[PDB]
Amino acid sequence: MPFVNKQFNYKDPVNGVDIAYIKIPNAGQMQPVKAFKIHNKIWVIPERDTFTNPEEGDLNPPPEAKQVPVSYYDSTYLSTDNEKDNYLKGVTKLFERIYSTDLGRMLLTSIVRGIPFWGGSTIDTELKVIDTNCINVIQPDGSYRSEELNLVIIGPSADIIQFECKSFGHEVLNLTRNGYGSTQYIRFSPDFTFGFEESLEVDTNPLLGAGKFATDPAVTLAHELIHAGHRLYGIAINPNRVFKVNTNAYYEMSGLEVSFEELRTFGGHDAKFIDSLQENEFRLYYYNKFKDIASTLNKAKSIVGTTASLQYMKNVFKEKYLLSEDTSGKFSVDKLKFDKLYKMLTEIYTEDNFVKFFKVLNRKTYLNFDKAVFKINIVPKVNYTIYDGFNLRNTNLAANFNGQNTEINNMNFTKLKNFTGLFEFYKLLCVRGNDLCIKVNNWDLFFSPSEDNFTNDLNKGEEITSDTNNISLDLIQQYYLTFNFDNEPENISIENLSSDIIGQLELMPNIERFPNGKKYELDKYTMFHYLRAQEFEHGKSRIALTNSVNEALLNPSRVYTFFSSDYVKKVNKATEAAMFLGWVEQLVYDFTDETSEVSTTDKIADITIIIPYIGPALNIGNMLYKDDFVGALIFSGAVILLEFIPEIAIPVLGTFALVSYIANKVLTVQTIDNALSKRNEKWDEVYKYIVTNWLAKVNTQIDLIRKKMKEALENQAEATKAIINYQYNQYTEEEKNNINFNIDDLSSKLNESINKAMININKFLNQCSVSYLMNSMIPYGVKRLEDFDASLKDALLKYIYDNRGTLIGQVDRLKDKVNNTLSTDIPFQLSKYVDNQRLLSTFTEYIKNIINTSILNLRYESNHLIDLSRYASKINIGSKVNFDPIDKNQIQLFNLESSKIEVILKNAIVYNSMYENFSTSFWIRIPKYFNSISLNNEYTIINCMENNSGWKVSLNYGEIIWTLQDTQEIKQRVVFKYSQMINISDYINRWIFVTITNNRLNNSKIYINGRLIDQKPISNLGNIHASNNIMFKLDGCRDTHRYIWIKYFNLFDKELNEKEIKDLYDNQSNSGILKDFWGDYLQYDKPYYMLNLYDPNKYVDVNNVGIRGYMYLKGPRGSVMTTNIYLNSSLYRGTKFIIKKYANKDNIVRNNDRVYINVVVKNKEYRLATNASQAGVEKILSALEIPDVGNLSQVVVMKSKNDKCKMNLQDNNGNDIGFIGFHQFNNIAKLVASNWYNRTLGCSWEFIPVDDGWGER
Repeated sequence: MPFVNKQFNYKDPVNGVDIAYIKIPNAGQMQPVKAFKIHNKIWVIPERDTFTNPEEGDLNPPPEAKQVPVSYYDSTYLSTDNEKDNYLKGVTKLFERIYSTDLGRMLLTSIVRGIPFWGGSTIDTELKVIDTNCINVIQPDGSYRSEELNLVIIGPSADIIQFECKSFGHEVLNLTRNGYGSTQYIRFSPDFTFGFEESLEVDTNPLLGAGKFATDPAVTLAHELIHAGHRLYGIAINPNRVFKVNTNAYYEMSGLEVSFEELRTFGGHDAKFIDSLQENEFRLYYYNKFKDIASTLNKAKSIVGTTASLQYMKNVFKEKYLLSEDTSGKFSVDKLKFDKLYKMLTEIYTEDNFVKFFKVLNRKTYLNFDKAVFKINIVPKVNYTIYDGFNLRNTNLAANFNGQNTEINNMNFTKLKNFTGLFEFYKLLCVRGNDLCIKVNNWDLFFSPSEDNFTNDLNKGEEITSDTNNISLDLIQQYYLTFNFDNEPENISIENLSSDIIGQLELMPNIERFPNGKKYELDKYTMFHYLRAQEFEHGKSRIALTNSVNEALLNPSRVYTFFSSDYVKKVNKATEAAMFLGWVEQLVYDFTDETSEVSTTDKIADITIIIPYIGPALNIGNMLYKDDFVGALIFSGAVILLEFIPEIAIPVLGTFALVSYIANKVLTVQTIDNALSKRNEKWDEVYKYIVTNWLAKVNTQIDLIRKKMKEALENQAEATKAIINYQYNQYTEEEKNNINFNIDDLSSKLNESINKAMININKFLNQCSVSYLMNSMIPYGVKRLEDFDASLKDALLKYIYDNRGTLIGQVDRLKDKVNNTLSTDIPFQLSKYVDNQRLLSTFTEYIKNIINTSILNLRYESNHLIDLSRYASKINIGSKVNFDPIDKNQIQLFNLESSKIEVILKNAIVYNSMYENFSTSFWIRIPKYFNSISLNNEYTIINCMENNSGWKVSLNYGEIIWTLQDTQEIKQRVVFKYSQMINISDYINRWIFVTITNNRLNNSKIYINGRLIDQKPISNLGNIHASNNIMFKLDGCRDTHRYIWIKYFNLFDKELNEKEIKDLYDNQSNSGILKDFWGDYLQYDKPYYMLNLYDPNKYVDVNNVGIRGYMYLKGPRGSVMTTNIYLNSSLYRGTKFIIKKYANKDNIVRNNDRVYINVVVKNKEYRLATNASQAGVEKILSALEIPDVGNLSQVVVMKSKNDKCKMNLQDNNGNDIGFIGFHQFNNIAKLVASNWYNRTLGCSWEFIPVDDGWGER
């Protein structure tokens, strides 16, 4: 679109309308300079910054450098006609490019409409234009004319890449802050650009380049134009309002002059650093300023120095500030229109939205600091395009943003020297030992916000009355459709000003330069030391990779490597000339496998993938080991990754005060409705504050971790490439002619391997960030929210009880609403707080699982019993508690005073009404009741009540109980029925899945093996204390040989429906592993008896040893019975089965695991197979002798699908022989292998091991 009408040449003659010599305001002197008018209210001066500041007319480097990240100074720049024409053409092309996009179109239209206020008159009834907001052009016939404008594009200052915005103010009035606005001057250069590293856009565009990525100049120009949009409208935040950051720590930065204006113009995650209190304060402040502008407009009635009328300027300022006019003509600022305008200018007119519309690559956060400046020539169409930019279409450079890479598009970018050396503004770090000091660049350090920037109004008592109360691309499109474009201000003639307009630049607050070179003494090799050990210089000596950070930092040639020692040894070895190439693909493949290595244990649901090499790369957790890193991560979580621990201090939420009302049912129910609604907004506000703190601290630390991982991978790749090049260049010339070796292909394959590893790292770090957010921040806020909800519930119950006179009939319905709504929490939805798609996907993956969304998960990890849900810190296990060596998750409790675990949920997490909506579940094994003492001996195994209020899990003879108790001593129970007087042990000494759901409002339920069985109402119960401790002890058990086998203890917060209980039952049932009769894991090389389902009373025996005798079933099995104690059927005695491995998962069998079946007869082990007949529909199996089985095939597959342990038997040729059916025959005593059952049936068997819980000899 034609943003610039005429194409301008610097050699063109002056006209006095579009091209002329102009005199901008200044103090000392003003020699006229040529200017270029490209559109309304915008002017271009292709001259270096020397005349807008009389004190800063110098272009040489200053004696003292600046606190900016990158700067390069040139004296004879923009001094020649051709170079100035280059500058002008670049600016014109950049304006056209920005105007092409819709957001750019909106921004530029707003810039044109934003005429600064005419409030420089002492007289209140006179709109006098401020002289410093207008310039003096010069006609070709000597006369000079004063003209109004908004923005001027000036060249850069002594520092070329200090792109800044400057303005001329008034003596006492703050033009850019009181909403008046002022003329802005932009110091810019479309031929210089920065370079930023990338570590996040690897999932969408895997096949991207390496090295540095060049910033699109249109992005920086849009940044400056957004600054102009802020300042012309006067909503510019005070420069002294700096986002204060701590400095005293070594890992922090010595200082950043970061302002809320930078955050406002950046957008995205940086804009979320401003807490709701401060942004609401700014909105109210600038709303009052807009009201003041409206009041000034109302009482003006006059303008001096314009041939036009008053209403023209009135309308211009109205269209600017979006004021509302009434019939009388008075102006008022509507809150909705002003909120729309402020939203558009604050969180919509952001650089990130432009980048999303430019479809280019930028720096994700403001904390991403540049390192190099690049010379670019934007004039020719082949180097830059209006529609597409550096990424030229229909060629190589379009895909994967190659047009902005500094190694593939080197014909468009030229590197320039950096005056700001990387070790000039540094924050020195020393590790005491031979002190090891590295001058870490100040712009390569952690971002630590201060606590003062985060202020909350939560600790306040709102008075509840009867009349109280995201921006994706879609909302940007919505405002684009509603935006107004065809209305732009004209250029009216103001009366001639002075010949030289006196003016002075607005005095920015004197920035106290932070003290350079601040030494720190440490005792730990931080991340910076490791990354410094991982780099080198392009010399010519032996670049030998070493696994020691200490030795790497003491030698420039040696480079630290965190990869496996085998790869290090391979890359270091001397290579024969012929074997050069083979070693090249060997190292390429080994490097790719090392980088893409996602491995280690998966005994955690919070984080799906754990990447171990981050351990010895960035020294996360102050350890450099794979196993140590994974173990400490499981033990702690994302806490170890963060270096400084965020400290969120939620205040005690002010109790709502209920206004009393009389003789008004409608008002008194609207009061309760408004209390519930404002409770909803309070939940929203606390969640938002938590999210803001998280994004400020944890996310920034994690992002620095991502960038450092990218740098570590790059350094390893470059070290490998350099040693490969050294080996190539070390050979003889003839051999070099033989070997057509290339370095571009090696670089490309290594870079793609790095990209894949980066995808892995990004997923891992997103998982860790969401882990910390949901584990260590949300519960803290939810505690205060729920305590406030309980206090509010009590107060509302008092209110409704008091006002029952006018609410007869509707008491219970309001009681129902108050009870139901308050006992049910409000779920956490990240889509309402963070719009990052990657973090959102990680959050969705986190919340789709139930194990991680709990409050207590007793799991055994790395020789320690921990809670995967970080809701407790002190789990005090007793000395007389045992874990199964095969499965350490198994935990067994005895009848000892020290067979206990003290689960202490810290008082900073637990709220009072935690056990109102309470759900618990645990797998349990209750052994057979042996002695008569168990009769009427109700023993409690799980205790939560300390004295009188809580829960208490008790068990009776064949009866599982769930006992509750309130303060007033009322007790309600729920019962499961299973009879010990049954022949088969369906539940005795078996594995029982017991789930209890407690809805205090309606009912309490108990679920056994995922089935509803019984429920007794508990709505009559009183208050329940949320005790600090959970007691795991069989207190009240008189039997001295009674124990339980508990595992998988989970506490939830909601009422878990049938579907979720079934899903958790299936998940913890471990369907991928065979189970014995008791439900434990099935093993190898161990005795195991045999049981049958379709014929449960068959006693398996043998008739003869060898092929001459087949397996037998010797009638009844016998029964076990003790009077008035128990009645079952004896399970032991008979033949014995042993599982022998054929084709690791040691001592554990999984689905489709081929094994050898071993049958023990008379202290001798025999094989179970038969390949002698191959007739009928079955094979009469026999106890085969000696490993000379030979042609007979005993391979057995356990098809442990959804369930009954199937026993599929195949041949040595791979074809299936059949299942073990019963007999298909007359005399019922055999064991066969029949294919009929392959196509409840008889193909069902169980294995009984010697269990001490049975007690049968």
